[PDB]
Amino acid sequence: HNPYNFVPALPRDGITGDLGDCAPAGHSYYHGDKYSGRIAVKLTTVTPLLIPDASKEEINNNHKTYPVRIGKDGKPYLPPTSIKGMLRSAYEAVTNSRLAVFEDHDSRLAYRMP
Amino acid sequence: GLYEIAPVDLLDETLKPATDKKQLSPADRVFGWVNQRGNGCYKGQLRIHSVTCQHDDAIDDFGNQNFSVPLAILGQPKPEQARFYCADDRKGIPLEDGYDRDDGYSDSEQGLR
Amino acid sequence: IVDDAVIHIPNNADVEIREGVGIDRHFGTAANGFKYSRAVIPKGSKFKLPLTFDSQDDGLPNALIQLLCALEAGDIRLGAAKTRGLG
RNA sequence: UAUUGACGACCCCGAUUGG
Repeated sequence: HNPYNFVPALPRDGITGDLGDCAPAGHSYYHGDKYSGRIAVKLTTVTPLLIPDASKEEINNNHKTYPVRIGKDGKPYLPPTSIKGMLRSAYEAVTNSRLAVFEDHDSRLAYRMP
Repeated sequence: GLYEIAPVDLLDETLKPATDKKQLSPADRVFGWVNQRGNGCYKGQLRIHSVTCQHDDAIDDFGNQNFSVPLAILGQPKPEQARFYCADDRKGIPLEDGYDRDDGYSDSEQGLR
Repeated sequence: IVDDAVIHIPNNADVEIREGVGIDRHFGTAANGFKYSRAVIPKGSKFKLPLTFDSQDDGLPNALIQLLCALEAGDIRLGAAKTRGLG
C-alpha cells in the first residue's frame, strides 16, 4: 500500500444547515440553543510518537539529530498545537469543510514526456 | 512539459480557503480562521489545554544518550505525480490507468484528490 | 506648593512603548481601528517630592500628616491609565 | 521501435487592524 491516500473533498454547492457556510455563532454570550463547556480527553499512543525538539537539534556533516522534546517537569511535552492540527484535519475530513491551508499551486505543474 | 491547467483552478470555489466572513465553513467556525488575502478573521470556538504525560519514564532512550536511530527518507511531496494527486472528477475519482501523463491536469471538470 | 520634578529614568533604561488593542466581543479578534500604542515610563524611575507648605499657625495640619502617610503607603495613583495597569 | 543511471533534499514566517 502507498503510505498516503486522500479522502475525497466533495464540492459543497447547495450544502445547507449547519454543514453549510453560515455567519459565526460568536463569542458574546452563551446561546440558549448551543452548548459550551469543558471536555476531558485521554490520549494513549499505539505506535511510538515522535516529538522532535528542533531547538535542541545537532548537526554532523549536515546530518541532523533530534532529541525528544521535554517539559519543565522532565516528562515528554506534547505541543497542543500538534494535537490541534491532528484533530482539525480529521475534523475537516469528517465534516468535509473548506480546506484551511492551501499553498501556491497557481502555476502549472511540470512533467516530462516519455 | 507543462500540464495545461494550474492545480488551484481544479479546486471548487466552495472548497478553497475561506475568503469572506459569511462563507466560514464548519471547521473554520469551530477552529477559527484568518483571511490570507485581506481583512477578515475569527477566533476559534475551541481551546486545547492542560496537556500532561501521565507516566514518568515515557521516553524510550534505547539505552544510552549517545545512541540515535537513523530514520528512512522523509522526502518532499511531489504533486507532479498526476496519477497520484489528480482526480478525474471533482468528487475525487482516481484517474484511469494506462493513459499518458498529459491526461492529468487537463480539463476543468477534472478535480483534485 | 508643588514644584515640577524631572524623572530620572534609571541607568541603561529608556521609555517603553506598550501596545494596546481592542478585541471585538463577537469575533474575539482585534476590532477595526481600536489599536493604540501607549508610551510609559518604566517601573522604578525616581523623581523628587517637590512640596513646600506655609503654616499660618503652629504645628502641622493633621490632614496633611495623613496625606504623607498615604504617600508612604503608596496609596495615591498618578497620571493616566490609573485603572488599567499604571500610575 | 524504447531505450540511457541514479541521484536529491525543501520550507525560514504568511495575512490584517495602526487609532
